[PDB]
Amino acid sequence: MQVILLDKVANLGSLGDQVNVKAGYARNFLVPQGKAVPATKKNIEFFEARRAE
Amino acid sequence: SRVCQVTGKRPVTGNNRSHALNATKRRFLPNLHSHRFWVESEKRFVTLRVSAKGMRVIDKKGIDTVLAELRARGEKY
Amino acid sequence: KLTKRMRVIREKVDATKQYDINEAIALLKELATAKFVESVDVAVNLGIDARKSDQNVRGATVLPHGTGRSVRVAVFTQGANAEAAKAAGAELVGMEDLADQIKKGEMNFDVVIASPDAMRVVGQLGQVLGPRGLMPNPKVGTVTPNVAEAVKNAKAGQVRYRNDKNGIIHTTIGKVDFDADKLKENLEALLVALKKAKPTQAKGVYIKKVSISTTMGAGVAVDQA
Amino acid sequence: GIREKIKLVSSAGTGHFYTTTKNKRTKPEKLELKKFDPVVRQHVIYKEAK
RNA sequence: CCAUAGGUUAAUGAGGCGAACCGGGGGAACUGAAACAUCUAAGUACCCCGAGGAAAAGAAAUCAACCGAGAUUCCCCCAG
RNA sequence: GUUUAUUAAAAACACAGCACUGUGCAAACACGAAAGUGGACGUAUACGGUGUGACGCCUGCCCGGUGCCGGAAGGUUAAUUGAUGGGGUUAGCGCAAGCGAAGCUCUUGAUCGAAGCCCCGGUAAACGGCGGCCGUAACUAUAACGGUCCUAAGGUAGCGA
RNA sequence: UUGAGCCUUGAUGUGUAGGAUAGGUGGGAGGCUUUGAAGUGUGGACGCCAGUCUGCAUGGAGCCGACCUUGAAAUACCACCCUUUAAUGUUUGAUGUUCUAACGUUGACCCGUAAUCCGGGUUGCGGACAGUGUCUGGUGGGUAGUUUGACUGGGGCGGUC
RNA sequence: AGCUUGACUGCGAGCGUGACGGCGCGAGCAGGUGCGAAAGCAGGUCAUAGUGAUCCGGUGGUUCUGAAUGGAAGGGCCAUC
RNA sequence: GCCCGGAUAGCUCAGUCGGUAGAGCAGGGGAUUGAAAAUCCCCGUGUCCUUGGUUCGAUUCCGAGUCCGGGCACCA
Repeated sequence: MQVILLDKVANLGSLGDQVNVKAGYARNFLVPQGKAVPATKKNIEFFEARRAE
Repeated sequence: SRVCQVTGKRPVTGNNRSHALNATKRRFLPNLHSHRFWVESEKRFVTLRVSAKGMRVIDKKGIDTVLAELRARGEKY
Repeated sequence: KLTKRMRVIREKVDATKQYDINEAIALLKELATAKFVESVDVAVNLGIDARKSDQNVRGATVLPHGTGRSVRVAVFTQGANAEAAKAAGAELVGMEDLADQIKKGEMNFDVVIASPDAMRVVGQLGQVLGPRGLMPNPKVGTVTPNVAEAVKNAKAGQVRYRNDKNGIIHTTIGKVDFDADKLKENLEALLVALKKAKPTQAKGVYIKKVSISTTMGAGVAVDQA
Repeated sequence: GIREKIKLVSSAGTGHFYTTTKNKRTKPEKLELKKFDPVVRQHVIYKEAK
């Protein structure tokens, strides 16, 4: 899946970007802890506002 | 019972169609796996015995969206 | 291994690129920095089994613009065929009874042609023409009654092609001095030839890889099609 | 057994062909005979032999 | 810590039985093929769950064929 | 001691003992679609299977076949992956024969690919095998012995109608 | 870190006559060297220690081709490649280790709860293994469904069809 | 021994033998060939055994069919495995 | 049916990235010992299964085919 990052993280750090990460790394450590979030299209625009604004 | 608590999938009966076409009743046991899901709206590890495909359905809709469908049909977690 | 004069032109060609017959003819002209008019050559890895008689690519083709070089022809005929060979344009025309004299010191030519009724005399002692690709053979189009014609095509710019016992074939198609468009017509003239000489049992892509090159130059990948 | 089974094909553009057998042992050469052809309605050459 | 799990009380409803019909989950064998495994027997016997007075199905991503018909179900032909 | 209750109570079965082998614990194994339980609320001086059957003297030869326990260069090889080639459809180009892009589709089936089997090394208190034809020891006879039959080896002790 | 394909880049070939550790087909009587060569002096290196290549450097201004031989002639130069082999890279895989956030926990502790079950939580030890589901090959009388012909001086054997 | 392919293709009145399936003989007719000067002969070999039903597929030919139309797939027919 | 390997002297077998094809067993003989044993050596009766291709040259390398050995595939 794509999903956006909230924290820094390792090889994909950017504090906010869409990277094709395996559903295993996301739904297990990333999201289930606070470092990523599923790009349900409703969040990609949500955090997008944080960028500009 | 080995039945997905989400997709509702359960052991379906079939037949072991061999080379000589010898019918033999069997079953397709779903790939269920007791996984511990975390809910941000409740702060708890809601463990649910769902199949492989049942988990992906939770990724799109959401653990909160899935549970909402459970409490609706009497499902207790 | 190579020298600057060779490492300089190597940078003018992309090893990992399959140029077109129209782009290869122009680039080839820039791959000849030698101090003499180099000749154009085109090799290709035929997808055939060189170790199978029923899969041999051999014959002759006439270039639409010749090879751009003089080809001293030497024909060996008998009877009236002697005159027809001389008036044809053959540089040297020796009789069948004087075939030994040529082996002595009169051996200066690029190609040899003979008549069917004179292959039993030239056939023997051919240990000097065979290993030099000068041994007349009805296959290469150097053995036929109409020697008058055969010689004319050779003097016009006809080139022979024969795949080695490995699966590769190379033949001249002119010089580098020739214009771009000119070379293209000549190159395609050969490409269409091999396709016509393709064996029936040939399986897989007959044309696996084609590449052109000069005398003192590197090769260039080109799409035959 | 041994004496294989062949089929003479019409040398013409037709697809007609006659069936028969031969001795591949001492007769490996390609058989060829002129027979009638119901398609072209003319005796055409018949080759092809195993 | 919050919050839940849990505990208590109250209201409502459910539980059982029952000849057939009905939907769904399970699902043979004997037998026939003059044997026999594909096949047939049969999605029948039987087991189990649920509901009604009917149940089930049901308002086209269906057929037809250039002319139309227009949800489902039932009966007679089509056709052994 | 046990056993065919009701025609066989025996040389059968069981038996302490001995041997091989499996098992490191959530054991092997067994009952079960699963859970669980038994094995055992035990821990290799334990437990399960098999074989033999107090004790005394001892328990040989043979690893080809069939199994088991290992190793291993090369060879073959499933699912899956889908390289090439061929065919159907058709925008266009052809005055017509014909060919025919993209897309779609059908078909054909390289490459990727562990076990297994074969091969090789062991195991016979594993299932079993432990025989034929000749020559010979200077009275006969027999055969200590020596070849062969290529099936692995061809009867030690003891005993023997 | 590495086994194999693939693509450039560099090595690489001891039948015999012989100036000599000749790959096969082709182009080819000249390119090469003052963008500083032969010829000597070392290191690295292949290896049948026969011989050859090369960076650096000394030096400094040459080295060659039918040659008369060889079935086949050039380290004179350049291409498409093979045999063999080495190093980057690319591609498809393989191996092992570390880590923890799933998963396992018939370790300890706490609570529900004066409870050997179970559930939640904490912690420790393992760990993307194990296990399980689907597909697949092998194995499989533990188990299940059956076949295992008929003539025939009865049947069986033999023979026959 | 010379010349060659009638061991050919579409039919065949009539007749023989079998429960049937099936098999066998057949002058002659039409088209196209070989041999001989010609009259004629040849639809394998002196004749009689040298054999394999069906179903299911493969190959070539034939627009016969082409589940909306135009094709194609498939099927059918002939030859054949 | 597909694929790999094998077929070598009378027998059992080794062998090559393309070229005088060897060993063992057996037999005759020789050497050696004073002699009989042993031991060692010499002596060979081949289209390298069959038909082609490349080559100056094929038991080799390649293609087809046959027998045999191993595995897999094998629904009229």
